[PDB]
Amino acid sequence: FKAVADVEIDFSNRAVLKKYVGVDHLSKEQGTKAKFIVSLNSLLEAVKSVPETAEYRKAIEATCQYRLKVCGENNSDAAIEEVLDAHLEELIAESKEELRILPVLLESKPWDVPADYSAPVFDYVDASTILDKK
Amino acid sequence: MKPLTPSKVSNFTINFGPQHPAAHGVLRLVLEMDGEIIKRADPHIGLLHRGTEKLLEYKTYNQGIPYFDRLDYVSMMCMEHSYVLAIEQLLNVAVPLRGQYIRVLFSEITRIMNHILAITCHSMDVGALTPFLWAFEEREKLFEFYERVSGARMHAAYFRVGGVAQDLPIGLLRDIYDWSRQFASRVDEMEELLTGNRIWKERTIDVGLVTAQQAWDWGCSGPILRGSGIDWDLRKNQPYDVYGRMDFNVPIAGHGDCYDRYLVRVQEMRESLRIIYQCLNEMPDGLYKTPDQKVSPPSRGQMKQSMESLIHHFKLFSEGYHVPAGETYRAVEAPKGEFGVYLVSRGGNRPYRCKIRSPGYAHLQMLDMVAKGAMLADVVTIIGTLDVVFGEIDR
Amino acid sequence: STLKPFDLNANNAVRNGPGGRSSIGGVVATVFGANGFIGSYVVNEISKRGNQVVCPYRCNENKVQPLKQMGDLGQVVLLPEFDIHDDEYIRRAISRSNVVINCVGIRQETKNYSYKDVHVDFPTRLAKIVAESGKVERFIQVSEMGADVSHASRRLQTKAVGDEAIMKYIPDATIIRPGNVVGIEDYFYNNLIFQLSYTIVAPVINNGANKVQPTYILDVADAVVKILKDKKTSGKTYYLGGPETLTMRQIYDHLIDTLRLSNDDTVNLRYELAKMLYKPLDTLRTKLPEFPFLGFMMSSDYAEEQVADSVAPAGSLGYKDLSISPAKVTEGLAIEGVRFIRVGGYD
Amino acid sequence: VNFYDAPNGPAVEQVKIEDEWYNRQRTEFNILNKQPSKADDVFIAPNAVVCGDVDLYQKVSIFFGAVVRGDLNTIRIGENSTILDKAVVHAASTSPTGLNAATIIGSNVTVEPHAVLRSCRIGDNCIVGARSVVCEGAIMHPESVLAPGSVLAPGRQIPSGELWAGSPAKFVRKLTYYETSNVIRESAEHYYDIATGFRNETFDHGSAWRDAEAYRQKLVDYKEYNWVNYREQKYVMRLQRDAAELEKLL
Amino acid sequence: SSFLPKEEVESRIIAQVKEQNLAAGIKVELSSRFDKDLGLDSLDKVELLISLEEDFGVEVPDAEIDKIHTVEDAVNFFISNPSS
Amino acid sequence: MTSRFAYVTCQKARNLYLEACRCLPFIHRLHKLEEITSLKEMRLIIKDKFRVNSPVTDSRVTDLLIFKGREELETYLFMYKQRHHAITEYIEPYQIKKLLIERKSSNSAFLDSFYEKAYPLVHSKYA
Amino acid sequence: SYCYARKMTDKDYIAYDNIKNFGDNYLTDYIIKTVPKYVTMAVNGPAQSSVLYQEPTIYTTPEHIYALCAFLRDHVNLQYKTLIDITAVDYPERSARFEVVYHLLSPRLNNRIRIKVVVDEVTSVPSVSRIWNAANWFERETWDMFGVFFSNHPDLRRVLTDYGFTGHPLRKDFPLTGYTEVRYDYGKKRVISEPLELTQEFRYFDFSSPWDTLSR
Ligand SMILES: NC(=O)C1=CN([C@@H]2O[C@H](COP(=O)(O)OP(=O)(O)OC[C@H]3O[C@@H](n4cnc5c(N)ncnc54)[C@H](OP(=O)(O)O)[C@@H]3O)[C@@H](O)[C@H]2O)C=CC1
Ligand SMILES: CCCCCCCCCCCC(=O)SCCNC(=O)CCNC(=O)[C@H](O)C(C)(C)COP(=O)(O)O
Repeated sequence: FKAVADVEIDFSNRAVLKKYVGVDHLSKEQGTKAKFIVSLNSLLEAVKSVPETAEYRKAIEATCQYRLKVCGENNSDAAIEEVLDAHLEELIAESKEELRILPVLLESKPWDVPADYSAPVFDYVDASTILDKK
Repeated sequence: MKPLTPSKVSNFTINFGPQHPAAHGVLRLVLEMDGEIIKRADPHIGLLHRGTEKLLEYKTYNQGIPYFDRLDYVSMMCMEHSYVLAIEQLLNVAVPLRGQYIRVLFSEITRIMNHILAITCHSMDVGALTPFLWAFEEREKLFEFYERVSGARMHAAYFRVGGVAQDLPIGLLRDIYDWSRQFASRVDEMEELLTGNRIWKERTIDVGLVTAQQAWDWGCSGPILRGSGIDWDLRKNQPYDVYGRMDFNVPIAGHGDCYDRYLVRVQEMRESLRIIYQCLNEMPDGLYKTPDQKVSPPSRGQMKQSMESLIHHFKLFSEGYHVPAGETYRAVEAPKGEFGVYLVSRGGNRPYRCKIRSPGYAHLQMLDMVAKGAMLADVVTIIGTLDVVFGEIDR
Repeated sequence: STLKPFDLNANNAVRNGPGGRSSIGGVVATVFGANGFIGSYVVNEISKRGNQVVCPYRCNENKVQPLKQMGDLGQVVLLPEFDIHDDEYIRRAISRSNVVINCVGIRQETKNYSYKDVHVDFPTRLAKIVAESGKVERFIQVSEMGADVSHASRRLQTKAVGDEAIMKYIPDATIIRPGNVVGIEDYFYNNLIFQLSYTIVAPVINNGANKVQPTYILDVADAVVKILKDKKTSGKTYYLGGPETLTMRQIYDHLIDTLRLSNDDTVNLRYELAKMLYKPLDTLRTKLPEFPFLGFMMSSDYAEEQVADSVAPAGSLGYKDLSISPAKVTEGLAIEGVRFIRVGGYD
Repeated sequence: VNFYDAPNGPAVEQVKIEDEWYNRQRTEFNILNKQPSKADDVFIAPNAVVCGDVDLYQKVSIFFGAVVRGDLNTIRIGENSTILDKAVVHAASTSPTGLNAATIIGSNVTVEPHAVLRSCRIGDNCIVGARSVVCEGAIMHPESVLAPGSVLAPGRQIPSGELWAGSPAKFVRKLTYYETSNVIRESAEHYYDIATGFRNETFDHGSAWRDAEAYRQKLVDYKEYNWVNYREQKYVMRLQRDAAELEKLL
Repeated sequence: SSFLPKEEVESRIIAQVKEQNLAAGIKVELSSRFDKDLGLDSLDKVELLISLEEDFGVEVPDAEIDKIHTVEDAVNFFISNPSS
Repeated sequence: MTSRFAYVTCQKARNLYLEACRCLPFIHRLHKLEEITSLKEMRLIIKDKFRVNSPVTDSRVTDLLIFKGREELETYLFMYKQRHHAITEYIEPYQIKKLLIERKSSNSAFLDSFYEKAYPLVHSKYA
Repeated sequence: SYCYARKMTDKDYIAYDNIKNFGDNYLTDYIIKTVPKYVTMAVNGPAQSSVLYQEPTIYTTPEHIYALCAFLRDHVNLQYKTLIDITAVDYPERSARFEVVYHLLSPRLNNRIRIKVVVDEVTSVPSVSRIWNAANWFERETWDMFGVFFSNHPDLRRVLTDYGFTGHPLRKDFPLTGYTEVRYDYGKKRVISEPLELTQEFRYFDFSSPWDTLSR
C-alpha cells in the first residue's frame, strides 16, 4: 500500500506501521505471542461445553492446534503474523469473537441431527471444461 | 439512603431540508439535537425513488443498460459495468482484450471525475469556491472524451455485453495522453489550496471518525475503508477485468477522519492516472466486441451483405438474447464504493429480478453513528465525505 | 354516485373515458374572461373533466400562466390578442366551441373602456356572433345579484341591460347571478382586509346595514357544471346566493374577530357624504389610467350599491334547483385564507 | 460477585476469607446504596454489627453481639432505646399484613438479650423479654411488655398497658401506673448509663492497628508493597464492563 | 362515594349515549349492556368512552374499559372518581 | 413473612383504535387542524377506516394490518405527512359527504350504470 | 478478520493457497458438517466474487437465520464480517412466494456467500441487525417493496415509497404504473392524488419464440 501522509515515517519499525494503520483501535493491548497462546488455550477450554463428538468442536480443536503449532516453530512474533496473514492483535480478537457465539450455539444445539440427515448439494459444471477437452 | 441523580432532556427536532451546499440531490434530514449538539439523525429518503428495479423487469437486458447510467450521474461507466458483467457471467460470454482495456480505461476516467467532483464540492460545502471552478475545466476535458466515444457527454451507454458499442475514434489516445501529461500539475494546484490550509484542517480533522470494525459492521466500502486502515480493493482482491495486469498501490490512512478520506481520494486520482497511462501504452489491437453474433449485434456492412447477419440483427434488436436460468451477484469498485447487481434469470429475454446494491445506501445508514456529538455545521462535511448520491441511494 | 353526462348534442359519440384529465369530454368551451377570478375556476372545472377550453385573453403571458396547468396537452387553448370590439377574433374564438361562457366585466371605469362598452356592447355583439353560428348550444352569462335596470349604480344597471340584450338574441341562454364571491383571489374579503389593515380609516357605507349573501367560489364553479349537465336549465336565471344572509357589519366584525384586530377601525361614512366625496373622483377615473391607489371602494357606484340589499328575490331559482348545498363562507375552508393572516395564536 | 453499578464503584481487589490472618469485621459498614446513620452519643459495641439503612437516634445503645441488619428494609431505633447482647433486629422486604415492612423501634425500648425483632412496630416505653420473637407485621403498642420466651405471631397486636406472655402470647395482667410511668423508662436509662461508661474508656483509634501496620511496614521494607490507584482502576473496570456489554450478542 | 349527583351524571352520560346512531328508540336508560342491548360495536364503545372523556374531564383506564360493561357501570365509574 | 391471612389479544384492533383516539388531539395541534375539524369528527372517520378490514379472521393477517395502521397513525404523529395531506385524505371527503345533496334516483342501480358507462368496473372521476 | 494493512510491499497475491482451497472446494461441506441443523440444502454455482471461481449458496429456514448468521460472522475459519445486502424475490408460482436473500463477505477468506430464507406473506423473518448493523435499512426496504415482515426490528418503517403508500410495489401482482397519480388542482390549492389515467398505455411486446429452449 501507499501512505497518504506527506510526513516521512519508517514502516519497517513494525510499531510505526501499526500506529499508522490504526490497529490500536482494534485493541489497546500490545498483542504479544503469549497473549495469543493464552487466548487459544482459553478457546480450547471454552469449547469443552460442546459435546465431544461434535463436528464444530473438532473444527475448533483442529484450528487451535494448527495455530498453537504455528506459534511453536516460529519464535518471532512477526513470523507468526506472516504465516497467519494477520496482525497479532486481530488474531487475538479472533478467539474472543469465537467465544461470543458459543452461548448462541449452545442454546439451539445445531449438532443434534438425526442419523439419517441428508443435505442435498447442487454443483455447477462449466461448458468451457467440456468444450475444450474431456 | 444515598441520593439519586437526575438527567437532562433533548428537544429541537429540526428538519434539515433540501440544501444546496451538500451532496447533490434532495436530502430531507430530521435531526434531534440537545442544544447545538446532535443526538439522533434520521435521513428521509425516497425523494428520488423512480421505481428503477421494477421497471427493469419489463425491459429486455440491452434495453435496461441506460438505467444504470442514470442510477449514478457522476460515475456512469462503473454503474453500467456491473450490469454488463453479470449478464456476461450468466451468458458465459468472453470479452476481447481490446474491449477489456477500453472498459478499464474509461472506468478509471470516470473514477477521476468522480473524485474531482467529490473533493471540490466538499470544499464548496466548506465554503471555498476556487477549487470548484478550477476543477470544472478538467471535468469538461473528460466529458469531451465521452462525447467523442459515444456522442453523449453524460449518459454514454457505451459498455455493452461482450465489449463496447463502437471502437475508439482515431486520435483519441493521443488526446487522453495529453490530458494525462498535464493532469498531475492541475491536481497539485488543487491540493495546495486544500491541503495545508489551517481553516480546512480545523473544519475536517477529527470529524466523522470511523474505525475499521465499524466500517465492516455497517457495510461500508471504498474510501471509507481505506481511510481507516483497511487494505481492501476489489480491483486487487477480486479483479474483474485486465485490472490484474495493472500496477498500482492502494492508498491507506488510519485515523478515519474527514481529512484522511480526502487525502485517500486525491491519491486515488493519482493511481487512476497511472492506470490510464498503462492502458494507453498497452492498448491491444483487434476486436472490441465479442465475435459471437448471437449475443452481440453484427456490423452494418455485414448485416447488409449476409442473410444470417440480418436474421441475427433482427432478432437481437427485437427480441434480444436469451440469458440462461441462473442467479449472479457481480460487484465493481465504483468511485463511491462497491456497486453490485444481483441478477435473477429464469431463462427469458427479460430480467426476472435485478437488485441493485447501493454503496451509498449503507453510508447514509452509517450517517447516524458518525454524526453523533457533532454540530449542525459538521453535518455538511460528514455528508461530503460520504459523497452520497440520492438517485444512486434511491433506485 | 353516478356520473351525469354533459347534456350536449352528440356528446354520447365523442365522450369517452372515466371523466378525468386524460379522458375525452365532448365540450369545447370559449370562456371569455378566463384569466379573471371567476373565469379561472370555470376553466378549471371544464378542463378537469377532459374537455377543451379556448381562453381568449388580452396579451399578458404571466397573468394566464395558471391556466396552462389546468388541462392536458392541447386541451387549454390560449388565444393571445383579445379585443371586445374585434368581430373577426370573436368568430375565430368560438369556431369550434359548442358552449360559450362570458365572464368579462369591469368593477370600475377607465378612459379606454366604460361600463356601457364592456357590460352592454360586448354582450350584444357577442350574442349576435354566437347566434349566427348555430354550433354553439349553451350560453352562460355571469352577472351580479343586485343588477337591476332601476339601480343607482352604473355598473349594476349596465350589467342588467347587457343581460337583457343577451336574452333577446339568444333565448336559451342561462344567466348565472352569484353574490359576492369568496375565494383566495377574491375581491371581497381581500379588499375588506386591505381596508382594515393598510388604510388609515375603514369607511363603512351607512352602518353596514346592507344585507349580502356571499358564496364560495367552488360552489359557483360547481353550479356552472350543473348548468351545463342539464339542458332543462336553459333560458333561466339562477340567483346563486350563499347559505347564510349576513349584514355587512357582521362580516366586518367577524373579519376583525378572525384576524384578531386590536379594535374596530371601521368608521361611519354615511351616504350623502360619499356621494359628494367620490362624485368628482369618478370623473377623475374616466380621464386617467388604471391606478392601484384608488379603485372599487373609492367610487360613488360602490356607495350606491352598498346602500341597497343585494339579496336573492324570494321566488327565484338557486342552488337548490341545481342540487348543491352551498358551504358557509364564515367558517371552514372558505375562511382559512383570512385565518392564515392572524388568529391571535399567530404572530 | 463484583457489583459494577455500586455507588462507590466496583472492587479492584477482593480477598478471600481463607487469606485473612486477622478479624476485619466492621461495626458500622455500608451495604451498597444503604448507609447507616448514627448520632454522637450512640454506643455500638466492638462485637456489634450494624449494616444497611439503619438510623440510630440519640442515646441509642447497641451492646455486644447484637446484629442490626438493615439490608432488606429500613430500621429506625428511637431515642434512648437499647439493643442488648446477642439480640437481632432485621427487616423484611414486605410484610404479610400489607403495611410498611420497616422495623421501627420507639423511644425508651429495651430489647433483652437474644430477642429477635423482624419488621415490627415497637411503641415507646416497651420491653421485649429475653428470647422473645416478634414476627413480621406484629405491632406492640406503647407501654406494653412481652415476657421472656414469648412469640408474637405475624400480624398480631399487643395493646397498651398490658403484659403478655406465652408462645402464643396471651394477656396476663395490666401493667400498673408506676410500672409504665417509671420502671420501663428507668431500665433504658440504666443501660444508657452502662453504655456511657463503656464509651468513656474507648479510644478513638485503639492500638490494634499497630499489628497490621507492622506487616505493612515489613512489606514496605522488603519492597513487596505495591501502590495501587484504586480510583483509576475502578474507572477502567467500569469502562471495560460497558464496552463488553455493548459487544455481547446474547 | 358519589362526588356529584347521580341524576346529573346519568343524564349527561345518556345524553352522550343518544348521540351514537343506535342505542335509542325504545330503551335508552340504565341496565343496558352496550353490546348486548344497544347494538353498539366495541370501537363505538371506546369512542363513547372518549366522548365521556371530553364531557367529564377525567381519563378512563384501559383495563377499566375491559371491566366496564353497562350504562350503570360507566356512571358508577365517573361518580366514584374524585376528579369527576 | 407468611400468615394464613396473608394470601387470600382478540381485541388488538380495539387497542389500536384507543391509541388513535388518544393521539388525536396531538395531531390536531401539530397539524393546525383545530379550526377546520373537530376531534369527534375525526374520531368518526377513524372507525370507517377500521371497518373496511372487518372480513379478515386470520391472526397473522390481523397482525400485519394492525402494524400498517400503526404506521398510518405514526406518519401524522411524527409530521412525515403534512397538513394538506390530512385535509385531502380525511377531512375534505368527510365534509363533502355531509354537504352532498342528491336526488333519490327512481331508476334501479342497473339502469343508472347502464346509462353511465358500458363497463361498470371502470371508475368515474368527479362524480 | 479485519483486513488491516500489514504488508507494505509485494502483496501481489490475491490470497494464500490454503485459504483459497478452503473456500474453493470445502466451504459448503464444512458448513453442512459443522452446523447441520441450520442448513436444508446447498447450491454451488457461478461465483459472485469472480467468473472463474465457485461460490456457495445456502438455503435455511426463518427460525435458524439468526444463529446461522452469528455462526458465519464469528467462526474462526469462516469470518463473514460484512452484510453486502438483503433482498427478496417474489415467486408467485410457489406457495412460499418470497425468497429472502442475504449476501455476505469474508475479507479474510476473500469469498462471498449467499443465504436464502423461503417464506410467504404471513410468516416473518427474525431481524439480523444485532449481527450486522447494516441490516436495518435493508430489512426496512424489503418490508417496503415486498411486504416481508421482519421480527424484532428496532423500527420497521417504509423507506422508498411515498408517504401513505400501502401497496408493496415489487410484488409481481402490483401494476407497473400503480393505481394512483398525482396532480395539482387549482380549485383546492393542494397537490392531490387521483386514480390513474394514461394518455398512452404501456405497450407490452411479446417477443417469445416457440422454438426457444432456454426458458424455464
Ligand atoms: N365578486 C365577484 O368576483 C363577483 C363577480 N361577478 C361578475 O363576474 C364577472 C367577473 O368576475 P371577476 O372575475 O371577479 O372580475 P375580473 O375583473 O376578476 O375578471 C374580469 C375578466 O374580464 C377581462 N376584461 C375586463 N375588461 C375587459 C376588456 N375591456 N376587454 C377584454 N377583457 C376584459 C379581464 O381581463 P384583464 O385582466 O386583462 O382585464 C378579466 O379576465 C364580473 O362581471 C363580475 O361582476 C359576479 C358575482 C360576484
Ligand atoms: C388522522 C390519523 C388517522 C389514523 C388512521 C388509522 C386507520 C387504521 C386502520 C387499520 C384497520 C385495522 O387495523 S383492521 C384490524 C384487523 N381486522 C380484523 O377484522 C381483526 C378482527 N376484527 C374484528 O374483530 C372486527 O372486524 C372489528 C370491527 C375490528 C372489531 O374490533 P375488535 O377486535 O376490538 O372486536
